[PDB]
Amino acid sequence: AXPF
Amino acid sequence: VNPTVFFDIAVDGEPLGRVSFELFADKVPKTAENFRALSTGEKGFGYKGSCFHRIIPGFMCQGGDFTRHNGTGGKSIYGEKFEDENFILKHTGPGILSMANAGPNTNGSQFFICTAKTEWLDGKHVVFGKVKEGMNIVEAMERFGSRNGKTSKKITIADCGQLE
Repeated sequence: AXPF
Repeated sequence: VNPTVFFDIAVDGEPLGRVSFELFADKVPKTAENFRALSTGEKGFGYKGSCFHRIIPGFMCQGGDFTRHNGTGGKSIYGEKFEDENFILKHTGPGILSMANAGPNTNGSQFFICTAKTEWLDGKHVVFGKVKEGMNIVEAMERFGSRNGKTSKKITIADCGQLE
């Protein structure tokens, strides 16, 4: 998810 | 035919310049139209006035959360989310425009501009456009980010719309  | 939209960037109020993108409506029509429409503000809401909430030097600049402004909000012109159209286009280098998401089929309004080649994201994030002009403005934006993405200054989309 994210990206972080 | 492929649209070209633009963002006039401003750091804490002062213009930095205009960034324009080409949206590959010929390969990801639903995703491209979502971004085009959010850029013109035709559905009644969009990117104008929004900020880049996550900037990470040598990786990407993320924005599009015009609701929570923290990466928790945003919504598409279809509903809060829409499925991953396709993964035809890959993250080939700087300038690639791609969809940020909370996992598969959770596309909303959040996007990220790549400043590096992020191949580890292929098949997980839908690529739908690329910087046409203004790559230097995006690199300048990196100077206001941090290892984790927290921004140094309020980087906003002063104005936006469609050029072609």
